[PDB]
Amino acid sequence: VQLSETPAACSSNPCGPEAAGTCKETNSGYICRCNQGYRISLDGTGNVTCIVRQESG
Repeated sequence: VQLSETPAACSSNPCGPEAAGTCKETNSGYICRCNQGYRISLDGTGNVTCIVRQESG
């Protein structure tokens, strides 16, 4: 959620763009909900990010 200056957690674009996946601040910090055609991936450092599944599935 975009607070004002830094959205916090979503401030680094965890799931990338909105079209890729939406981020929600949770107990653990944040989670990523990828849209139809995208998937969850840990990008090397274990960060929860959203990547393309292929195109639209």
